[PDB]
Amino acid sequence: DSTSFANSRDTSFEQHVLWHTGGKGVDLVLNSLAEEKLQASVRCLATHGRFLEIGKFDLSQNHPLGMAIFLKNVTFHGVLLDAFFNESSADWREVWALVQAGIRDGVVRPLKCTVFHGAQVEDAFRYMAQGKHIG
Amino acid sequence: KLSPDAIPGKWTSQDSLLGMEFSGRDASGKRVMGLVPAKGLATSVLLSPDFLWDVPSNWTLEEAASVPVVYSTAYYALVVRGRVRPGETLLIHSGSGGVGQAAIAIALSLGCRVFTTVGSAEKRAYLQARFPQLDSTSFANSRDTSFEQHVLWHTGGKGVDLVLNSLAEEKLQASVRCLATHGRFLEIGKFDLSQNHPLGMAIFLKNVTFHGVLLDAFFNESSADWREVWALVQAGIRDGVVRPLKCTVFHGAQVEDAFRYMAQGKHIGKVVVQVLAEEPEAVLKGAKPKLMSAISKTFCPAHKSYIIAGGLGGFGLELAQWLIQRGVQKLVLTSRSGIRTGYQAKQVRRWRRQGVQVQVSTSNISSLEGARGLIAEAAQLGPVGGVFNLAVVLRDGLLENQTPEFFQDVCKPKYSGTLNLDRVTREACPELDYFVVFSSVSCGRGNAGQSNYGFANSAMERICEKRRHEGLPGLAVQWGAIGDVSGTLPQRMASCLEVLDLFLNQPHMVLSSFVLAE
Amino acid sequence: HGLYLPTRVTAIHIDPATHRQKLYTLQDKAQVADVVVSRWLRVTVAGGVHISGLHTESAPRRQQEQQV
Ligand SMILES: NC(=O)C1=CN([C@@H]2O[C@H](COP(=O)(O)OP(=O)(O)OC[C@H]3O[C@@H](n4cnc5c(N)ncnc54)[C@H](OP(=O)(O)O)[C@@H]3O)[C@@H](O)[C@H]2O)C=CC1
Ligand SMILES: NC(=O)C1=CN([C@@H]2O[C@H](COP(=O)(O)OP(=O)(O)OC[C@H]3O[C@@H](n4cnc5c(N)ncnc54)[C@H](OP(=O)(O)O)[C@@H]3O)[C@@H](O)[C@H]2O)C=CC1
Repeated sequence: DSTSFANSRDTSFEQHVLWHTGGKGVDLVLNSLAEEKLQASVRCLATHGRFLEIGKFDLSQNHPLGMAIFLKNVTFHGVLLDAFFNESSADWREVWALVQAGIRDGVVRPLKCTVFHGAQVEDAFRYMAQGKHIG
Repeated sequence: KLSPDAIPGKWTSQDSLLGMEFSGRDASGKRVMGLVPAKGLATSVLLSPDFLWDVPSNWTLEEAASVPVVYSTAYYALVVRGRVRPGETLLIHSGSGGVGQAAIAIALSLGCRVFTTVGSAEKRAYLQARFPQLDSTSFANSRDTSFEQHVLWHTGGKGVDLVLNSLAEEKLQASVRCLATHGRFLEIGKFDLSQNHPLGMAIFLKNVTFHGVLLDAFFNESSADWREVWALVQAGIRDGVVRPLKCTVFHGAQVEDAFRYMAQGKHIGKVVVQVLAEEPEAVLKGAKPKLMSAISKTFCPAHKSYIIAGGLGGFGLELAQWLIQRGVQKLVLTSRSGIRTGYQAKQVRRWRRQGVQVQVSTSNISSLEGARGLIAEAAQLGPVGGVFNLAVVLRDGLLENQTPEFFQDVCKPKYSGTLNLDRVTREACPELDYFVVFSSVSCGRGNAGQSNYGFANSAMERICEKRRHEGLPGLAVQWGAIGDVSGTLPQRMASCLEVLDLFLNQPHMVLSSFVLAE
Repeated sequence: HGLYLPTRVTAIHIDPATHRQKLYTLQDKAQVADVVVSRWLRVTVAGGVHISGLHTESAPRRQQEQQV
């Protein structure tokens, strides 16, 4: 819907979500943003919320996180898919089954693709670096 | 050390928040153990059946009092939140305590290797006795960060998979360092969380979930998720995993001793208070609990109706608010002009939102027909339970300035009003139990320039005295100066309400209360 | 119920220029600034001041009970 959108480059999405959720918050957060944005996202959480973090910058720098979020029932997660390649294959087969079930059901859709030939790998890297790509 | 308002749910006046679990007969005579958000220390607890288990015939009611809180929180923390599976490794702080013991019982059933922290050596011996599966290498010290080295060395530097933490400050940081990849942290202590102590996010590079376990939420919300924990506890009870803790029983009259014993911190297991003894019969279907003496404080039935004359006045609104907090759910307030200020409108709207059936009447108690109409309105809301006459009209001035009209004006709402109220109540109010009229020290001690006010106030007292002598209720409270809303300093509102609570339960007819200057 | 005192504030912004702009003189000589409190967004805004994330904790009464 038209009310399902906010701005990612500014921290104004907190007011959008809090207003449109009735002031409660959001149950699930899938965040990949920087420090100030990451802090703003936490304040969007609701009781029994779950913060799924897939970024690295704040984790790498060991930035502080206030523990008052916990008093609201909350579940902060650290989601790194790279762990599967190193160990925990039995845990990986569950994700594999989920992906296959999605493929056969129809939930999984391929994304829009921009194709660069093998001889033009440098151009592909530059295009991705620019940041204007969708998909 | 803890503010009563911290407990979730809008409890009123911060009264009776003590107690969370009990174990006793059901209304039908069945032994049951329960879990109440508050007000568990009492001779009767009102609860929903969802929060009630059954006490198996093997158990004694004494043992049952130890199970609910600790085992429910342990199950919710481990199985539901930490998703424990067989074979994992756990570091369970404060093993001697109830939650630690329940967590050990749950873990050892699944076969996990359990690390526990105990403050002393007697607790170590006790735990070694209760759970033989624990080895000598599974015990650390909870009064220092030495447990971190223990866990790290004996786990080969890998760490632990779960951490049911209750410690604080530097201990909490040490607990996190024990976590292994994919390990989960279960925070049940509420000190650092209240203080917003920082937590470095670098621990999350290792796949880790930092849970905050607060069971107080279930008692007041998240009813659907409760059935999971209820089923888990029931399954444990029937399978035998749940084993009651050792209880130190204190009698009812010695509750202060129980609190002191808990405070000293030397207890191992659970401290319970024996309100009543257990009878041999399986289903006693008893009528009532044995009576006991308790301080008398005022409460009102939900189905009765009360009339506060002059209820929109400064004291009337506070008196109504006090009445609402004591269980009044239908009120009638009287005023010649009606709601005409913001404060009155705010209070009435809040009361209506809370569910109180407030109603503002213009009926004037000065005229007998008006009094009958007022009582009829109260009846429409329900049986009349109490009548409070707080109306006042003031015309001060020395006798040389006074005049008959001023005397009539001052006396009408207090003298005539009380006469009409007495008549109509004696006529058509059989369920009435309170009838209070507010007087002033000017009546008793005297004050210049208030002759008519004193005459009116003294006249109310006579009606109340007659009412009591004939068996009907009556009480006149001679107040001094009300502050928030002679030689006597003004009296705050809270003190006035406490005194009024005392006065309502005395056997006398006229009472007074005032604060002496200097 | 009971008195709550501030314990934490997440962010406070002050802008004296906007503050002077927002003040409007009343029909009397006194000046005034309108204030809006939005509990949903946890923001208090008045003039050139903007408070967010105010946390208040109940402070136990002094129980001096100077009135007996
Ligand atoms: N999140 C939630 O809703 C819940 C939180 N909790 C918390 O986890 C803990 C376990 O609960 P509970 O069963 O009531 O714990 P207990 O009060 O039974 O045990 C507390 C532990 O603290 C240590 N201790 C020793 N002496 C004292 C003392 N004088 N004062 C304080 N602590 C002392 C002991 O561990 P040691 O032997 O190592 O010294 C003892 O086992 C509590 O701190 C509780 O608040 C648990 C249940 C519910
Ligand atoms: N507060 C004090 O300092 C003390 C007061 N008292 C008594 O204790 C009570 C405290 O109330 P208080 O704060 O003084 O109240 P107020 O003096 O502020 O107002 C009295 C109330 O009665 C109403 N009232 C006034 N005249 C009439 C009338 N003719 N018929 C019906 N209702 C009327 C008023 O509303 P409206 O005017 O619109 O009708 C108002 O709701 C009163 O009974 C007072 O006389 C005595 C000792 C101490």
